[PDB]
Amino acid sequence: TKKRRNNGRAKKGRGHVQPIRCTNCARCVPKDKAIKKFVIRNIVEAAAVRDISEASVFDAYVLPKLYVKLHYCVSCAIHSKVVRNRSREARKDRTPPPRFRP
Amino acid sequence: VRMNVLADALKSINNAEKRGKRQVLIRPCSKVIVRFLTVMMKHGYIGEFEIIDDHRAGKIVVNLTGRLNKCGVISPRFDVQLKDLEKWQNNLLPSRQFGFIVLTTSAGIMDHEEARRKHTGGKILGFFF
Amino acid sequence: MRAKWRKKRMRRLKRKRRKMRQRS
Amino acid sequence: PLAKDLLHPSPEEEKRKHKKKRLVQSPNSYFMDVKCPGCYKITTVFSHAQTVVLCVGCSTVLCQPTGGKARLTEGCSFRRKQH
Amino acid sequence: GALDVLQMKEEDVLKFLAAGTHLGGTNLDFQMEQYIYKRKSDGIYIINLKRTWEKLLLAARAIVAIENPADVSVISSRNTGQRAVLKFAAATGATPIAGRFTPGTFTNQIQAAFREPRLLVVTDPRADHQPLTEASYVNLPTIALCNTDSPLRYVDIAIPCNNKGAHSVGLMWWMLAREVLRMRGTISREHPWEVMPDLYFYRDPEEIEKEEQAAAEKAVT
Amino acid sequence: GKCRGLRTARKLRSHRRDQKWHDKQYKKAHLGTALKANPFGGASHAKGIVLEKVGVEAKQPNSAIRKCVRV
Amino acid sequence: MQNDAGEFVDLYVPRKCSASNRIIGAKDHASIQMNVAEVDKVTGRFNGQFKTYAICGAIRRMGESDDSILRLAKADGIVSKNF
Amino acid sequence: MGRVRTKTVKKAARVIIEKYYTRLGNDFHTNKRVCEEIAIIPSKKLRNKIAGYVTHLMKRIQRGPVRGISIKLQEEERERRDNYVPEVSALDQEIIEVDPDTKEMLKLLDFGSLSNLQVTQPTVGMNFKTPRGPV
Amino acid sequence: EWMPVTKLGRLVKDMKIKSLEEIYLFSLPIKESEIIDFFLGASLKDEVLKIMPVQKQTRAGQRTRFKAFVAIGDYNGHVGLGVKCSKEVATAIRGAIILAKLSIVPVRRGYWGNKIGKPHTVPCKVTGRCGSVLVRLIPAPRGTGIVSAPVPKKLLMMAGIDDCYTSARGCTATLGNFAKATFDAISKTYSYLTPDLWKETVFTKSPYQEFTDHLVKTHT
RNA sequence: AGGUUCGAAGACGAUCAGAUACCGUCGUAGUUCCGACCAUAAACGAUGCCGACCGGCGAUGCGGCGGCGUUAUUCCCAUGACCCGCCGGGCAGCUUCCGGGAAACCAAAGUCUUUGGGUUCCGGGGGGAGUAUGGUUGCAAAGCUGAAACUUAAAGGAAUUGACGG
Ligand SMILES: [Mg+2]
Ligand SMILES: [Mg+2]
Ligand SMILES: [Mg+2]
Ligand SMILES: [Mg+2]
Ligand SMILES: [Mg+2]
Ligand SMILES: [Zn+2]
Repeated sequence: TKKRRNNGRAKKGRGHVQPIRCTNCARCVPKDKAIKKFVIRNIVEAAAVRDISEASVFDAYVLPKLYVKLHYCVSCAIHSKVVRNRSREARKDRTPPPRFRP
Repeated sequence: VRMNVLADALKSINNAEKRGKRQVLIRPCSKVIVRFLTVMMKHGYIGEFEIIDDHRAGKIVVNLTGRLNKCGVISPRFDVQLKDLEKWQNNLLPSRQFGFIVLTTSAGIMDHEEARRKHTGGKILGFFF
Repeated sequence: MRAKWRKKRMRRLKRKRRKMRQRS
Repeated sequence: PLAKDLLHPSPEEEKRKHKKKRLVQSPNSYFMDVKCPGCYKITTVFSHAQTVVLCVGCSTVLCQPTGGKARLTEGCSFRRKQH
Repeated sequence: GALDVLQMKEEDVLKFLAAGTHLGGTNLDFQMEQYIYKRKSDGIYIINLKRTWEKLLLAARAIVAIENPADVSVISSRNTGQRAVLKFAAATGATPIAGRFTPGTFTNQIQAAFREPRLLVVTDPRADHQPLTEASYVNLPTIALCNTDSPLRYVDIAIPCNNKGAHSVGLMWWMLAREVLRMRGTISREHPWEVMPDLYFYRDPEEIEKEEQAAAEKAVT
Repeated sequence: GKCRGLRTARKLRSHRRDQKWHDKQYKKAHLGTALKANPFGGASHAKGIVLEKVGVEAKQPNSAIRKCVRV
Repeated sequence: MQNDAGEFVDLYVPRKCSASNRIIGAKDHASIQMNVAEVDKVTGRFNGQFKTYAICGAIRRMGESDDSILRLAKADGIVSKNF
Repeated sequence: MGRVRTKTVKKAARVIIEKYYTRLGNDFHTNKRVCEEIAIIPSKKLRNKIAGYVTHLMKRIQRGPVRGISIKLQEEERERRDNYVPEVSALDQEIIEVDPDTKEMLKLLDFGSLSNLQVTQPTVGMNFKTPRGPV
Repeated sequence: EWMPVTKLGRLVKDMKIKSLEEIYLFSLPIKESEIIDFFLGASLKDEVLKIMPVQKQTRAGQRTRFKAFVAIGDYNGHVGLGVKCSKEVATAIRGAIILAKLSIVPVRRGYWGNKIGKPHTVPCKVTGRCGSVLVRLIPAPRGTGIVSAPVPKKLLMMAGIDDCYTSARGCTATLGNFAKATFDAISKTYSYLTPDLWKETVFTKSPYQEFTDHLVKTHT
């Protein structure tokens, strides 16, 4: 049975997509098939925002951020619990989970 | 490419009748199409039709009366004699009471009952019921 | 067996058979 | 709509449809009187001209060929002919 | 209604325009296109008021075609319309259903809530989809108060007006109640109806607790 | 789909008899290998001389000795 | 029905949809038959009798019952031409 | 933990707060005695449970309208829904703001050019719709 | 002792509606089996087609339930097929009878040719369709009988069809689909549009709006 | 020719009951370029091409045509960047009781017992077997064409319930 009309990948008008390497296990994954994370992490933990601010020689010092783009094979993605198996109906929706802004 | 113009017109009015459209436009008109539409009108299966004249093969708009069921075509125009006509009748027509087989004979394009009445076979064109 | 390895086992067998036929 | 009037559809649907798919084929293009400044004569130019028309009396171009419609030079008048 | 007696009048148009009623949504349904007039630069489709009036007369004609006033059942699953159907049922003798519509009302013949009306009137086809679906099971004709983006799958005398604004919803339930009462031997067409249209207006429960005391304060002072 | 022309009879029959070789019943009755492999040689019966008396075990879900003769 | 003896031998004659001319089946529960009550000329009052339409389940399931019913209303005369 | 009131105690409570709202009150003891003449309750641990949840509803029904009905609350649901008819209707606006297109449409109906109707300046920019996608 | 809860059941009880065909004309749903044995009583023949024991895997073994396919109908133009699944055979039998009673449809009989007396065969070739089973009923001349498989044969016989050619495709061994496909083909005999039905219909009073005064007093 | 990285084979260290492995350290052929072969992939959409007809909706890419306005310059039009539409041709998506289907699902996998638009290739229960043999192509590896004897009552597909999951 065909589990996904997408076939698991965003390949639609192509014949070939250049592979990438999983950032967790170095598996060759097609670029479309790979689960992608883009994490904008503050370069300090949320608990060190105070001790750094006091030791900083600059008063109004905005603190730098870390920009890393992660690529996961689905094997690593599920094991690391970034994506989760969903019900047959719930597999369809493509909207991302909410940011939980409140 | 398009090879049977009559086959395309028949399919178009069959699909339109299934959907329930009041009118249907068949794009490539031809003499065989007009005669085939004429025999359907004389038997009441379709309403008025009007041939739109452009300098190319004109278009035709047919008023569907909703009392049609199937207007298929027999694409390989088999030669039908008067002795095998009944074998085509029971193979295609839903019953002996209604339904018509249209064949082109040397006396023109007409239905099977009339073709048999003037005692002439011909080439099968299509059917409707 | 895996269908691919059965294919490999058969190729190895075919190569052995050609060697014996060539020997004759 | 099961009862669309295919026989007498109004003008504005026709101008919306493709030239070929209209009830009778009609050309979108037109011919126009072109009056460039500084001459006396009137030049007939296709609306979708592929060439660079020129007055045989005055040495200035009138239209520049583009993707779809001709590009008249600035200062040139144009009139339609009998629609 | 081709008749001059059965025509829009200026006062009716004024109440339509005052309540909105002509401002549709930003989305158009292909079934609702032949009812629409034009779309503004804002992007709101303008319904044709004359077309709305005729369909409202057509719906009134269907309602008065039933000998049993209690037979026709008027329903609404949204608060903006629950008040309107209650008043409509009281004035016209219809059978009201407000709020939750239990499934199997027209199909399951066991529970006491089971009813088998000869006509269904729906405030919103999207909101009241369950009674519309059950009507297909039970040979039931339907009238709906449809907007420019509402589906017409099981609708017959769709009135192409509005179902979003509380002003528009209550005004036309009042309009429909007046027309069926005028076609029947209750109103003589000449003098205006005593039932004032804001009786069918749905009132936000935030105003329901302060407007009555403010009026009481004005009366005493 | 299949061809339906007026003068495609040659293709239709040639394709038919090529595809008729793909079912066992036609292959068996028209190849001749089955006839040669048949011990009886296409005969309903055959006489023979009893060479021995042997017993054959039944299949798995059964358990019996079937008394046969080698002929 | 109506064999050569002339008698109508058929236990009932089914209705036809007034929009698509299709047979209303005995188990077509989606199908409706509804009545529209016309008024008199002077006072716009319900004058007793009425006119009825039948819509098959298929037509009123694809969503064309609304367009159909109004379209019959024009033909009979209930809805003004200026609609 | 573990003091959820079963259906029976709750279901009996609602019946005796609609049958007998006036007699009951917000006292566990006064209500636990009315429940001794208004009902045949087999167990003592049942009436006190029934009496206990009755107070929770009677305390709550004094404020909010719990699903259990009451005549004095229902008559006010009637009075507010069926009256407070404003003496001046909301749909009698002295001036009716009018888009140019609606005035064009009303003109076709020949009911245009009414004095109460006032044309409004059309909006410019056609900036409706929301930015597509996230961001 | 039958107290109905339906406007249709109400009217049929007190001899207002006269024929089942009147109900069929208006396509009204039948929700009380007591309606038909009023109109059609002491003429229906009941026959059980198959008792298949479907079963569900559970924690403690498999529970077994019984499905009964029951076909009924007088041999004059009315037939019905009902399917009921219960945990006793006897309860499944009565449930399948009631469901077959509810789904009774009229059968149109036609003529093979030269329409002389009572119609004997199907008016035209029709096709029923359930699962992979395709059942086609073909008009046959007088005296041919029902040439068909045993399961459709009894269903056509109690439908009133005297003569009929039959062709079936698919897993006919699935009796439920095979019987339901035959019942499908039979039911659409009136769904088929035929030139003798081309005349314009004259609508009559609906049973609900014609006895609406009676329904007010009685069905209150 | 070139050989940085990675890395079949191989060596070693670990793990293990054994460990010709998974993990780790090296590391040959290869991986790179030019020329010449080979012709196979789950070479996939497991889905022939050409043509017609049969719902709705929002987008997207290209081209063209219209238009309130914003913006770039300039003194105006174009012209670019947005904005609202229309047409044609693409990649797709959502939705639907078009219809089909064993169903999963498919606006095609629809217009099929109401069976015929034109035309290719190709399947006939599971194995034996893509095997044997012959022919042919190739440096080779192998490619193409391709049986039979014999054996077997099932093998399979889609969905349901339950059980189980390091
Ligand atoms: Mg799987
Ligand atoms: Mg590929
Ligand atoms: Mg290394
Ligand atoms: Mg072809
Ligand atoms: Mg085989
Ligand atoms: Zn990984």
